[PDB]
Amino acid sequence: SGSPGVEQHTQAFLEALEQGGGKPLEQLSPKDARAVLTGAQASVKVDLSGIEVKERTIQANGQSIKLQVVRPANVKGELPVFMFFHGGGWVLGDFPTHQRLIRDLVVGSGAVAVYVDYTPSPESHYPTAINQAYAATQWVAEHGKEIGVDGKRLAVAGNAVGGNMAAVVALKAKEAGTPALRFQLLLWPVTDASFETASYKQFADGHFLTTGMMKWFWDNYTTDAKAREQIYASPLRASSEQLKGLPPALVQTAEFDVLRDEGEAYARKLNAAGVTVTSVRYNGMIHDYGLLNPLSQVPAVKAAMRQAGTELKVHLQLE
Amino acid sequence: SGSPGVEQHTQAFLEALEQGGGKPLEQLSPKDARAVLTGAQASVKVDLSGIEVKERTIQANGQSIKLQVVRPANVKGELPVFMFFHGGGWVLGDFPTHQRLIRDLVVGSGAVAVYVDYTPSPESHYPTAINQAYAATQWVAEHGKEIGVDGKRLAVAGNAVGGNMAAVVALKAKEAGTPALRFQLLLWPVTDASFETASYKQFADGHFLTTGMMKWFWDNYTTDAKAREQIYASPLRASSEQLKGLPPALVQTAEFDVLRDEGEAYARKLNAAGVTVTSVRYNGMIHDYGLLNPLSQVPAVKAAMRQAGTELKVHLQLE
Ligand SMILES: CC(=O)O[C@H](C(=O)O)c1ccccc1Cl
Ligand SMILES: CC(=O)O[C@H](C(=O)O)c1ccccc1Cl
Repeated sequence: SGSPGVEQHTQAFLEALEQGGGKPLEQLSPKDARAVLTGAQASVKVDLSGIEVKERTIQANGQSIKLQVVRPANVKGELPVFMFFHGGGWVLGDFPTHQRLIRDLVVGSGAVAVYVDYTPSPESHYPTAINQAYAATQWVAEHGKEIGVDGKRLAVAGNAVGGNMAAVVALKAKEAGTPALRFQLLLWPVTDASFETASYKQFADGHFLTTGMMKWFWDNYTTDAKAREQIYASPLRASSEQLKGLPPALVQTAEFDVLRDEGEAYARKLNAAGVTVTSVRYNGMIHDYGLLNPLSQVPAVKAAMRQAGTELKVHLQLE
Repeated sequence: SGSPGVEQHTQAFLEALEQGGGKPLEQLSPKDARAVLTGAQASVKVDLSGIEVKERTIQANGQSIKLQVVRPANVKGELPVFMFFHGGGWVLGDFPTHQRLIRDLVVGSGAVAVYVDYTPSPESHYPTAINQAYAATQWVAEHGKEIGVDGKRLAVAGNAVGGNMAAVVALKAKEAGTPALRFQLLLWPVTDASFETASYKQFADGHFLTTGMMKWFWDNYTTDAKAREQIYASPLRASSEQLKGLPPALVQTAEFDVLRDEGEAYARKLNAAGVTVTSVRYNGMIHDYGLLNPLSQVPAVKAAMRQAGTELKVHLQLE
């Protein structure tokens, strides 16, 4: 349960987890694992005011894809938009678990969020989810008026594997020459299918997200080692040339996160490629500080969320 | 803005509405009218904790029908269930606007809610919505295991026209001989397409729900006068014999509601037919006190909601 330097409320949260333990998450069935995140997010009162949510199914990727469009309440007009990709190791997560996080970004930015309901793992494996995610991003750019947004002012955002997804959709958009993205918001992202960074070693345990979880997560995503080496799986492996021309990025990392180092390394690589990057480490924080509803009123977390919303606003303004 | 006897917070709410007025709701387009309720429900922080929500589409009424299944968080097993039908004059309403109300009943009862996404008016007219509502009720009884409920322990619930819907689904279930319903929860229900009760005269104006709204609501539902005279439209017109054998009812009405009298009259008719009825008038309250999120922390409203949840629990227990 925690290290020295962990923010006090976070550290109380970690101690409570260890008290009355439970099996490691990765010993559970996907169904049961999913129930854990659902339960935890439901366990606490949180503010969801100021938004309006409507479902929309689209036809893209030769497929039906469900969207949750989340819009600032009582605002008329074609608003700018950001795609939102949820985290959860590809096994876990959905819209309701992530709804508070999304609410915060939407109300903070004044922009519309389009949550993409991508297929989980291991129901599907790489690269189904990211193809869905890219397809939906293309759809919003081209048909955004159908959901009251300006598809020409378009960002991608997400936490954890969702941050992986956002980084990869921006790579697929570069690669494909479309659509134009204003911004990429990478919240404590997964960027590499390797497990040997200093932060992976330091925080393997006792900080909610564990090394054991991460490896189980990737295994459910794909066991194909050649898949894992592709930049659309591990974007940290991309070269300068491949990174060149990517949209401006805000990268937030957590001090006590196994993903910390690979997140800050990717920010470094983007920078070396001439991409505009702001890389900020939130000290005292664990993985998913901005996601976990019990931590949603922690002052540091509120400050991170005000930043993430503001920086979205900044990049989504009229030309 | 209000009468003497209106509860203080409610009366403050009414004064704020009149200040910086706006057109009557019934001068708006359905789309715009819908936006008003959506905006108002989003305008305030409310507690949505303790539930888990999942969407499920079914095939019934020769149709695809969307359900939102709302379940007490972290409870394993086949739970009892109540259908939930939202209000909004058939023109307005949906799941998110009603989600807090539903959350309260779910967490209070320990039972699962099945919200039925029936087709609005005037997109559709009577009796499309109630046929959907009945169909979905039959579906849950027969296939409830598919969504983790015991369909044999099944109630209907709703507010306003949703209360109309619940009363009518119980009549359609009687009529059809199926399914078995444990209970009917009628929250300030619409029961008659007439507009001459004392409460309609007394509170025509200045208490949020107006006579002008109610008549516009019914017109959008159906202008067919012979439809309006059917017991599946105006269940107050039903006879003792038709009412005989209906499930136990809790009816809550609001003192300052145009629907008050027809709601308490229907309770009376049920009683005269030998049906078990509890009829309770919440004094100081306007129409939809239990729905409107700005009123959700008013002590009287909390007491009404604790009652509605408890009485659901009472009727949904194992034999
Ligand atoms: C043009 C705008 O997007 O404003 C941003 C900002 O103010 O940080 C920005 C983004 C990329 C490069 C420079 C700057 Cl200044
Ligand atoms: C059997 C049960 O549903 O308990 C109810 C209650 O306690 O009010 C009830 C319902 C109908 C008739 C009598 C009673 Cl007692």
